[PDB]
Amino acid sequence: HHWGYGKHNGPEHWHKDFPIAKGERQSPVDIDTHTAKYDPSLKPLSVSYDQATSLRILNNGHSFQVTFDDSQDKAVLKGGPLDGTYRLIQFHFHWGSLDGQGSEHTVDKKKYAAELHLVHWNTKYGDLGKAVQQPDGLAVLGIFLKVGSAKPGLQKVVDVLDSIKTEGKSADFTNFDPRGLLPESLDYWTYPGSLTTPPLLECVTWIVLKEPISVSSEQVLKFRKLNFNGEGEPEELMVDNWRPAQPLKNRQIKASFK
Ligand SMILES: CC(=O)/N=c1\sc(S(N)(=O)=O)nn1C
Ligand SMILES: [Zn+2]
Ligand SMILES: [Zn+2]
Repeated sequence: HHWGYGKHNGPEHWHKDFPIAKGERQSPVDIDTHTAKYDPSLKPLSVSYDQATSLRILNNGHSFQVTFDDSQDKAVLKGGPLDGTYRLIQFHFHWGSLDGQGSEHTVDKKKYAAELHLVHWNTKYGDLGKAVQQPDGLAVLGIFLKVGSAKPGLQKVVDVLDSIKTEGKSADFTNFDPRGLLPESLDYWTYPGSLTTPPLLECVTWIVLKEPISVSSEQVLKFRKLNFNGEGEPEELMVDNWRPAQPLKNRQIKASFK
């Protein structure tokens, strides 16, 4: 990709090829707890990942991503702020050059060590391609990572990262259960926003979980061994692959909990 996260191709440059970068509904945002008010009309989130079928894990040059078979309603997200049903297509992470930063969303300006994004598309639009053209096309479930005890459900992921060090490497990754990446509580904040990488389309209902998952320092250090560059190219270490908080502008963030 021509775009990246460095001085010369990072988030400050993106608007030149993707003008919507300066749009009215851009993500991520800061979640200000004084103003993210409880809404009693919000429903409990429904996560049904039991039949999730993972396929591949890859380094795409901006993150590492695990893909899923989205051909039927195997793993779906519904309820919450969502009308209808959204199929899981992939998850990936954003992380920092140190434990003190790396998340895209912030909470009262505080940055977590990383952020997991589980990406889902609205089945009423037929496929991902048409879905991304609709303001309610995607639902992304965002989960913060803090450094603490190890997350057993992340171990299968951490264990193959050394085999996909550079951009374009990938590996077989079947039978991975994404339920193992979820915290205890499904309490959430929600707001209308965008994809946080190009093309930055404003097609996302964001659902950000209040409770972070804990991963061990040992686990998150493996994230930081990845490279933005392809094999044979000059080394550019994949850290700080997060877009900074964008202005909330005229939007409202709602909380599912008090
Ligand atoms: C196909 C697809 O899921 N693209 C995505 S997911 C995403 S993110 N970082 O979850 O908001 N950004 N983009 C461009
Ligand atoms: Zn890409
Ligand atoms: Zn993301």
